[PDB]
Amino acid sequence: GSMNPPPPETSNPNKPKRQTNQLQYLLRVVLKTLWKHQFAWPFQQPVDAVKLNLPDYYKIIKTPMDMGTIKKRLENNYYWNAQECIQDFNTMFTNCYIYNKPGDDIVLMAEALEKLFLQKINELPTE
Ligand SMILES: CN1CC[C@H](C(=O)NC2CCCCC2)C[C@H](Cn2cc3c(=O)n(C)cc(-c4ccn(C)n4)c3n2)C1
Repeated sequence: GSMNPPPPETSNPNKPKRQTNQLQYLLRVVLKTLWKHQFAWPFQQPVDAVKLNLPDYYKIIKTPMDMGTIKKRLENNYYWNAQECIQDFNTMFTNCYIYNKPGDDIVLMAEALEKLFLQKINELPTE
């Protein structure tokens, strides 16, 4: 079985970064709400394809993303803008929908979290 890839970076000294009120909202409200949700745990860390015995995961998913990575990127001030962070959440959900089958429990958990995510993003503050 294949090894896991290196996880997505959560810091980079050469990548410019900043604080915006929208990024602060993403950490304090959006990530907090999803992180603490009962369906969060499959998404709280990179997929461990070795432990989960999913030898095809990283053959199929070439742009992995997870909320552990997002949480660290927010905490570490990795992002320049909110759109980068929203793209990471979209990538996470999309990967789940591509890899898994439409009836699977993981897909129903992703759908519930995505509905909550889209509600909280519609409330993003100006700036
Ligand atoms: C053949 N099967 C069918 C459906 C299975 C399914 O729906 N399992 C869920 C897992 C969550 C709890 C309820 C049951 C999933 C299999 C593989 N799989 C895909 C995954 C996925 O995309 N992510 C993001 C995370 C996990 C995962 C599972 C456990 N952790 C820590 N992370 C994961 N596992 C594939």
